Amino acid sequence: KKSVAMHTNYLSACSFTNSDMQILTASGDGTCALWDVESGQLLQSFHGHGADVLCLDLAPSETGNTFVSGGCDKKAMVWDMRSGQCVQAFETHESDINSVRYYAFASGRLYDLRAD
Amino acid sequence: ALHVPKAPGFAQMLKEGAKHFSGLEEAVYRNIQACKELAQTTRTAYGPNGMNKMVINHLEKLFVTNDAATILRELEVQHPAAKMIVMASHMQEQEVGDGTNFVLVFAGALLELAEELLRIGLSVSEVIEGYEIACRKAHEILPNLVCCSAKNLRDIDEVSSLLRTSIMSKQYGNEVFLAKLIAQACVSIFPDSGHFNVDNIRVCKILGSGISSSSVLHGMVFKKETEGDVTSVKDAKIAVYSCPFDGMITETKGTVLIKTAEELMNFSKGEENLMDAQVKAIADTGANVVVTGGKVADMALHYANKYNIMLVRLNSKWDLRRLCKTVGATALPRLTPPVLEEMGHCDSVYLSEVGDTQVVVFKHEKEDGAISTIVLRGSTDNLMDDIERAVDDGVNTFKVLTRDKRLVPGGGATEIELAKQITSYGETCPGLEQYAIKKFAEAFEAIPRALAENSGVKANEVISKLYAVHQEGNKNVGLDIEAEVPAVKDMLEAGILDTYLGKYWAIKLATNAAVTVLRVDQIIMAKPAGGPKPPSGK
Amino acid sequence: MMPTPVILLKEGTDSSQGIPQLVSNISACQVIAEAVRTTLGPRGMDKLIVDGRGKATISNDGATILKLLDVVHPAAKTLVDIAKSQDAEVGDGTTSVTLLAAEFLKQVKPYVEEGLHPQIIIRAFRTATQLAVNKIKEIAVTVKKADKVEQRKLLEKCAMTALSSKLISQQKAFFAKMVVDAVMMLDDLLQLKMIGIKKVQGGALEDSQLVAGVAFKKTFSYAGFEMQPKKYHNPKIALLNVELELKAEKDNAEIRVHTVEDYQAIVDAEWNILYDKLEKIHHSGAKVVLSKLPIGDVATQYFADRDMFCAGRVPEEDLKRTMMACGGSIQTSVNALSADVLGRCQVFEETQIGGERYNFFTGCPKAKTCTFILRGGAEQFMEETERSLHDAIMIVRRAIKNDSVVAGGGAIEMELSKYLRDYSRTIPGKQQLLIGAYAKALEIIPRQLCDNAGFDATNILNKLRARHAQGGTWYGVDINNEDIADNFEAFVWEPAMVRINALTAASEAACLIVSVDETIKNPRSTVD
Ligand SMILES: Nc1ncnc2c1ncn2[C@@H]1O[C@H](COP(=O)(O)OP(=O)(O)O)[C@@H](O)[C@H]1O
Ligand SMILES: Nc1ncnc2c1ncn2[C@@H]1O[C@H](COP(=O)(O)OP(=O)(O)O)[C@@H](O)[C@H]1O
Ligand SMILES: [Mg+2]
Ligand SMILES: [Mg+2]
Repeated sequence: KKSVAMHTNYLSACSFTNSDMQILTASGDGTCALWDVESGQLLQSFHGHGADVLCLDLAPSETGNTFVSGGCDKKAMVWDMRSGQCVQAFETHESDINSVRYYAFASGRLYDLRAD
Repeated sequence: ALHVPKAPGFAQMLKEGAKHFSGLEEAVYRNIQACKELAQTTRTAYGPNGMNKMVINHLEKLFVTNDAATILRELEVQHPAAKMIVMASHMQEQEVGDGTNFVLVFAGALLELAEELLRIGLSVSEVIEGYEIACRKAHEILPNLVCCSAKNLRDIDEVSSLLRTSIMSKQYGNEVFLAKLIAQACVSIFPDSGHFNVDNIRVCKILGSGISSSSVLHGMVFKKETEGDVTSVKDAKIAVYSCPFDGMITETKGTVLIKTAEELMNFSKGEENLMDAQVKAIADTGANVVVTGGKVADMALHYANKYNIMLVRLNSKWDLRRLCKTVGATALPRLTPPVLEEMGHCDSVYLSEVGDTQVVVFKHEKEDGAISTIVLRGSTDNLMDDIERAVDDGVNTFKVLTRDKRLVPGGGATEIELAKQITSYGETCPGLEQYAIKKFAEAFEAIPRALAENSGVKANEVISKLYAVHQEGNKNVGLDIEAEVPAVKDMLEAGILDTYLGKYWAIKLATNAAVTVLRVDQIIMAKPAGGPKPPSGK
Repeated sequence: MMPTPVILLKEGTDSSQGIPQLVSNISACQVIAEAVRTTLGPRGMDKLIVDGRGKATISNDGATILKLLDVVHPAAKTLVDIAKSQDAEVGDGTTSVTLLAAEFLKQVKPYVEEGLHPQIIIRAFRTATQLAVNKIKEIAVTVKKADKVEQRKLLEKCAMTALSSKLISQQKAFFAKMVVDAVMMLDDLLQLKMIGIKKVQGGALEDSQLVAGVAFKKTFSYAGFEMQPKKYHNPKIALLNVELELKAEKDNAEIRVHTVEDYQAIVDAEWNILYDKLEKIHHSGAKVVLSKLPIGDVATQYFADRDMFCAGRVPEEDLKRTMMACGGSIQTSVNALSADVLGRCQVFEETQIGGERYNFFTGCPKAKTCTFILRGGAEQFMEETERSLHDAIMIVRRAIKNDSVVAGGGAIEMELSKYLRDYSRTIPGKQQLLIGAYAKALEIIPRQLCDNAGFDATNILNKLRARHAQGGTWYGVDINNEDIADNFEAFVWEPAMVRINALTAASEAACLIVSVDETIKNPRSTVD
């Protein structure tokens, strides 16, 4: 097992990426983190989203480059590995999104990426 | 010296929640009291002048009815002797269909008089043997009391007259209309073959127009809507399928394996072409109506709409089988076009709206067919349910008449004559069993007494007049409920008659239940468990 | 009683028997009637009911008010049931049924209290109801001329009478004209689903319109939609049930290739499949494309490039109404898009109605459907306007089925009461009191009209009785002039079947309630 345990705060969700090479983690401070299983280095930490993240979803058709994160900011915001930026965000949710399902993705309100 | 300890032996060995009742006073009298109380609860609904009862079960479901079996079913009866009595009533309902209240009243009277006999000094075994002897004598007498017979069943007027009495106890105000309806429905059924099936009579309940607007339909009525665009067919050629209206798939696992671009571009087009070919092959046989038991695919629906085919989807397989019986078709297992023998024909299939509900009607025109449907109107769901129970009683009476055609006078005439002759027989029998025989005879008085009490007259005067008239030699004289004072009249002219089988089975079952209750001497009840129903009942 | 160490029924079983329980049942029916009593007449008032979730319902409809009331009394549920029955079979008079049934029960409560046998009361009710129904059928005014103008006038008057008790009574003539026009364009079954009811917030009642065609809200446009033209002058409409998307060919489909050439061929094949569907739709000649299944952004841009209009995820009923208006056919496959299966409307346009975008299909000459667009200041306002229009539509449909009318305002019931009293004065006498009680109970509706209007009910009832006795059939309450008038000449018309069903249902409910002598309530299971 990886059992890395490099984390100052607790882990709301530790979602293993679809690519069998790296893991995606989000701490209790609302910042997501990407770790390489082989090397162990933290590739990049995602700022913003001040309240703690609560769900992590990678892209379903492999494509280990984009993911969506939601937490207590009542936000549904999408990232990108190749730039480390919030490429897309949503505002419909208003209460501490618990779990998110990737279809577009349904979170608890079905969002569509092609039309925002 | 301030406490009474439990006696050594069985009293101490009993479990914490168990109960033990032993001996006459502790067991037999308590059982008789419970059965008498149950009979008292169900008594007031007896006869045409019986009063409806609103019974609410544990699921807050209303039941307004004067049917004894339904009332007992919806009652949470807990006393086990009353449980035997209820089981006897339900067995009577299953075997015949009418006479449950008679079973209750007779069992209660028998147990009351058995308690009296036990008090005066007789033993339980002597009472039991006297009751059995009197039951045998009553069964011997009963055939001699038959007044008339059905003598025909394909007619409408006299069948309605026969069925009037059965559905006169319930819906006393308007029984001629219901008698005509049920007679028509039953005469449509019951072909040249002597076998009559109760399930071939269907009841459809549509709300809104009052029960006077109810009708009988030679066909089947479904509260559904057409899947396609066609909503009316005049010369239906229904083809029934038990499979979903879609291209069948492999039962193991389906995986469309694509290896070239041409296969990818042609797969969906070929599947659609196959669907179109199958639908057109079905239509080419002339089948303008298709009934399926599964889901309907979008492409199949489109191609059916293209060829003007009426689609009906029936979820229940019982409904599918009943429709196959009604129209005369065979439920094909695959989506192949039907051969000429497997294609059913109905003279009219169309979509209609009765009141509010949308219905699909498979309507014949001949005064025949395998299945007939009675559409029931009304202003309340409970009222329509009560009318449905009355229709069920009438259909069961017709089935009994098909089984045995003999009839006996009603309104207590048969009961009074039986009581008189059983008393006459018991007056000649020596020994201690004469008391039990006489009490068994007297127990028959509870039927005319209940009828008089419900009608609102003095029961004793009616019973005395009935004895006087029967002593004069009139065996067909019973209570006249169309009077404000105690009066009697001949019931053969009035047409108030009861089936011989109903009386026979009711007497037999009531006597059996009474003697079975009397046989119990000790009761050992376990602690009432809190389990969520036995696993047998799911 | 006695403890009876082992008991018969389960503990907690509550039973009530005898005269007191019947009196309590009558009182419960009176309580139910009181809750809808003030909603009857042109001077009737609305009731507001709030559920547990906090949503408020405002309605003048008796059936709706009774349904929102959560009645648990076994005898009182019968009044709600007969109100639902009247709503289902007729659609109007759901207050009259409850008032009549409760008044019957109240009138016979005294006779119950001296111990009269309930069967006698039931028989008297049955006889009185049969006589009243026969009298209604006999004296109902019908016109056997088949005049289209006269039929339209009769339908409009019936709709106005059915509408002159709601909040839209100020625009009752205008709404009745809409309702008659909408109903007359249904083909043969007068299906309710073929009349669209769209509620758009904002605007006055006079801003509400009836569309001789079909209209529906814009449905989640994709990117590139705003480049599509929003008005056509002779469009051909393609009604489809097709998902125009780049997606997997099938759920169980799986592609296995071992060469990059085959990879590119597969990608181009998917693109070519989508473009073939789009090209077939385009070459069909259609300009407006509607689909029940989603239409993707690629298809939206493709149609925008061709100056075409697309709208996916259209509701099924809206597609059916578009079929019945334009005259096409919904196609699950685009392989055969002939001119037969293409809809046609004179003008298609997208406009803004109160901060919402709506698509319009007007100019249809052979339309078999309609679309009501209702305007109001609140959602409950539009909901109650829809309820009133539903009442009017049901009344107009029933009038189309049979144009047998009787004067309103209680005139018909005063005539029935006079006839029933005249009949009761010529019978032995035990039934005479009950039939007279039935006739007196028939007077509740005009008295309730007077009470709601602030009248003096006694004087108006006396004048009505005298006028009916001395000659005159259609004399009822004149709400505006504080007096009575010939309501037939005042065009206060109702279909005869409305009163027939009301009397039948009320009598059946009263007989069922009276016939019950014992009520048994089993202990609740799984209280949780
Ligand atoms: N018109 C009538 N006049 C007098 N007695 C009648 C009449 N119709 C039916 N009965 C009597 O009512 C009894 C039927 O009671 P019912 O309520 O049907 O109980 P069950 O369903 O247990 O037979 C029959 O025994 C019959 O003698
Ligand atoms: N213009 C009018 N003048 C007098 N009475 C009217 C008028 N319009 C309707 N009514 C009366 O209102 C009664 C029905 O009230 P309403 O609330 O419209 O329907 P519902 O019976 O469904 O509540 C009818 O009995 C009718 O006689
Ligand atoms: Mg019976
Ligand atoms: Mg009205």
